Amino acid sequence: WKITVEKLGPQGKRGNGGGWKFVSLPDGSSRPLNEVEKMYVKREAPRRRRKIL
Amino acid sequence: THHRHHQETHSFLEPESYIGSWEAPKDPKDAERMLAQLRRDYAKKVSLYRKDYVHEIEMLRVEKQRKDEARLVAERAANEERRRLKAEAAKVRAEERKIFQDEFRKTLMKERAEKL
Amino acid sequence: VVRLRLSRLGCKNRPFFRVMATDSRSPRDGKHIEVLGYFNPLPGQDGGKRMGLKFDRIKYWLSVGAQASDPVQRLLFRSGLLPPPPMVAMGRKGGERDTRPVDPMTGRFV
RNA sequence: CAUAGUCAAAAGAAGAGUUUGAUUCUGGCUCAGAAGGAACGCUAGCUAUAUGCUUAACACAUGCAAGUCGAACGUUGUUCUAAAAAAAAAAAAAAUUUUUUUUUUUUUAAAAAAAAAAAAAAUUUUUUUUAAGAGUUGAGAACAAAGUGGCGAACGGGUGAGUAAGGCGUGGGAAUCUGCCGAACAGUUCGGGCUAAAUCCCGAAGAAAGCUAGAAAGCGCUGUUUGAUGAGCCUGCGUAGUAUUAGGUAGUUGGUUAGGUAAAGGCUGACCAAGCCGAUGAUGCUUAGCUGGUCUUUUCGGACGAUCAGCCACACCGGGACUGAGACACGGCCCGGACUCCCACGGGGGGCAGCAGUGGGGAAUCUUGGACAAUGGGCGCAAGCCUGAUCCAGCAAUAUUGCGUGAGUGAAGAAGGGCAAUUCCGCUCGUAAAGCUCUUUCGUCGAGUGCGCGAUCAUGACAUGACUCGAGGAAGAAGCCCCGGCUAACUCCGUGCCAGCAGCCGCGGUAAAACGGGGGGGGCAAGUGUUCUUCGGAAUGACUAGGCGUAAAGGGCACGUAGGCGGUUCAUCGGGUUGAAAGUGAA
Ligand SMILES: [K+]
Ligand SMILES: [K+]
Ligand SMILES: [K+]
Ligand SMILES: [K+]
Ligand SMILES: [K+]
Ligand SMILES: [K+]
Ligand SMILES: [Mg+2]
Ligand SMILES: [Mg+2]
Ligand SMILES: [Mg+2]
Ligand SMILES: [Mg+2]
Ligand SMILES: [Mg+2]
Ligand SMILES: [Mg+2]
Ligand SMILES: [Mg+2]
Ligand SMILES: [Mg+2]
Ligand SMILES: [Mg+2]
Ligand SMILES: [Mg+2]
Ligand SMILES: [Mg+2]
Ligand SMILES: [Mg+2]
Ligand SMILES: [Mg+2]
Ligand SMILES: [Mg+2]
Ligand SMILES: [Mg+2]
Ligand SMILES: [Mg+2]
Ligand SMILES: [Mg+2]
Ligand SMILES: [Mg+2]
Ligand SMILES: [Mg+2]
Ligand SMILES: [Mg+2]
Ligand SMILES: [Mg+2]
Ligand SMILES: [Mg+2]
Ligand SMILES: [Mg+2]
Ligand SMILES: [Mg+2]
Ligand SMILES: [Mg+2]
Ligand SMILES: [Mg+2]
Ligand SMILES: [Mg+2]
Ligand SMILES: [Mg+2]
Ligand SMILES: [Mg+2]
Ligand SMILES: [Mg+2]
Ligand SMILES: [Mg+2]
Ligand SMILES: [Mg+2]
Ligand SMILES: [Mg+2]
Ligand SMILES: [Mg+2]
Ligand SMILES: [Mg+2]
Ligand SMILES: [Mg+2]
Repeated sequence: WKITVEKLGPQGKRGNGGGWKFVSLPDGSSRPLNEVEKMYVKREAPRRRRKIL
Repeated sequence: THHRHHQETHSFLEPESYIGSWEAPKDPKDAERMLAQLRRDYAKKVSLYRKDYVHEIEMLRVEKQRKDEARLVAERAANEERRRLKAEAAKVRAEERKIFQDEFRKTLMKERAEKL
Repeated sequence: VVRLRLSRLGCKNRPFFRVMATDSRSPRDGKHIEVLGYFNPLPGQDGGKRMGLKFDRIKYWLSVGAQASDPVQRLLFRSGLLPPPPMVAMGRKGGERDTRPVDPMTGRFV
């Protein structure tokens, strides 16, 4: 299985909303995110507004 | 603390050659010796990693301490200047107060003698 | 001994794990020194699993000598904070697999 | 450039019936709402997640819940066998033989290869017996069969009897210890004892302890510096009711000196002084584990402390200490008492408030299940072994904004039931049913793959599950309360202040919308009503947010203690106040 490792904590912050992410493939190598993974990161973030409609 | 720092200072690693590198020996009493040598090799890398983490945390702590040491003397200089301004402001207020106090003192002696 | 271990969350037939630094005599779901991260054992919609860890805190506890347990060794290695466990150098148990492709939305064979 | 940037943290505020011939006010009683570790009535299809002795901290049959280590150490007590490495696939009943190279010893400086009995050959060969207290018998198997020893049984799990401050919440302090885990620096020398040995005990130096060329630079121990985690002790603040309980204390309050503790200290022996607590409630009595939190509520409060998590106390009832880094120790020891069971009658044994389970009490609360596959723990170098911790199944409408009980069509307005100046298919049950077309969620049945997945290097109890495919026929699945007003919903028959209903006002005395039945209707819905408990309504203890002339309520009037409250200016300071930063506010 692949994993999506997230760097939690105030020092691992990718910005206002969450922490930075990488992959670390089952063979021992790690890569940055793809576009699908980047969409997942964007769509799972919290949003600073009341629920509209 | 930013996206760019974790982009540029992350070791992304290569495919490890240690995975699946076992060969089948011919003697069971030999295989357990290599098994224990692998177990012995794991503990050395752990203590090497332990020594590497000790260095970084101490290097963080000394920088934090020198940052606090800089901030403290900057605040001490600013507070000494504020004290120096306020002290002379109080001094000139105390010197201007005495003339009205003296002029108020004379009339009280005057109005008490007239009642006397 | 200070240990990095997993504590069970979630509900019946739905596991979830929290990586916590605890004293060794504490209960499984009881007192802890710190909470260090989470781990989802179930596979997500992207075909992979999820993990988050507090890197500075795990560095501190490893530097002062905490002993990770046997799944935490695996997860810290895949996170790249520890050397590999000794028994991962052995290669998987091969064999035939049911490689018939399945349509992802309906669960029937394509 | 971008895995950037968006500044969200609530919602929640209702009235009605009843004192009078009628009115306004004061003032209670009752109802509409939400909820529970609930009980009972009637009636019930499914899946999942939670919950389930609140009473007798009453007594317990049966089984399991703490073991592990031969890599610390001897003992005896079984078994079968008499140098190493490499090759053997063809011609004239077959497991072990044939060949080469190193290497150890014996026999006569090159070569060769224990005793007793019977047989043969020229010392050896075939068979047996005793071998191995024996001029070193060479290798392997389990020794569990009993022990010594090390680590762990101080963790995990249960209950809330006691405790009103020695506890708890929150923040601190100095006068201490700290096995296992991380990192340095140095050693691990020699005698004796336990039938036999030792990492078991005694001694000497300085403290000790050795194992392994099967684990030889790999484990372990000792001393000294330290990190980390726990523990002992002390403390500021906060934390029930009662004055129809006003005095309590005598090691009591302090001082000196000794002893003790790892550690401050009346912790206590002797001596000295008379202090200490109290109207800001000591002491006495009653009740109670505390917190994070649960239910309710336009913020506040009130009731609760059940599940889960943190701290504390307890282990049949009282009193002790040993071992140990850590206990005054739930399934360890000693002593006393009550109960209980065996006895061969001398005496021994026992503590389910651990998981199941049984009597008893009660309105009422569960299986004498499966597995260590995941997580956590103990022992072990590991291999692995234990684990009623846990994970997962069983029972119970106990709870939860879930799902289903069909979707269309149908007028012979069928039969039947009820009502009717007995009007309009006479009105209604009623398109309702029967019948016809469609689709099978939940459940039923039959099969198939399973590194689908919880788990990876491998390890799957759950799993007779889940997933996929197929068979089918609307087929298996709707009740509970109410219909005088409050309060949505009306008629016939029987009864006759009787039977009876009822939360409040009240109905029943020959045409009862209020009792009981037929029919019809309303509200919820796998539920729905009755009882108990909590909050709201209740501004009905009023901080938010009430009162005391005539309705409950100004002391008969003063003086004063504590307390509460209370003029002006100028200056100083920084305890309260206030702004920023850091630590903390567990999950
Ligand atoms: K009192
Ligand atoms: K606490
Ligand atoms: K006792
Ligand atoms: K296990
Ligand atoms: K019920
Ligand atoms: K049906
Ligand atoms: Mg009156
Ligand atoms: Mg009992
Ligand atoms: Mg033992
Ligand atoms: Mg215990
Ligand atoms: Mg329990
Ligand atoms: Mg409790
Ligand atoms: Mg009590
Ligand atoms: Mg209110
Ligand atoms: Mg309370
Ligand atoms: Mg209970
Ligand atoms: Mg012990
Ligand atoms: Mg001692
Ligand atoms: Mg014990
Ligand atoms: Mg017991
Ligand atoms: Mg029990
Ligand atoms: Mg009974
Ligand atoms: Mg384990
Ligand atoms: Mg171990
Ligand atoms: Mg429901
Ligand atoms: Mg089905
Ligand atoms: Mg089936
Ligand atoms: Mg699997
Ligand atoms: Mg099932
Ligand atoms: Mg009405
Ligand atoms: Mg009548
Ligand atoms: Mg009625
Ligand atoms: Mg009636
Ligand atoms: Mg109120
Ligand atoms: Mg009033
Ligand atoms: Mg007044
Ligand atoms: Mg008066
Ligand atoms: Mg009066
Ligand atoms: Mg002023
Ligand atoms: Mg001030
Ligand atoms: Mg702050
Ligand atoms: Mg919290």
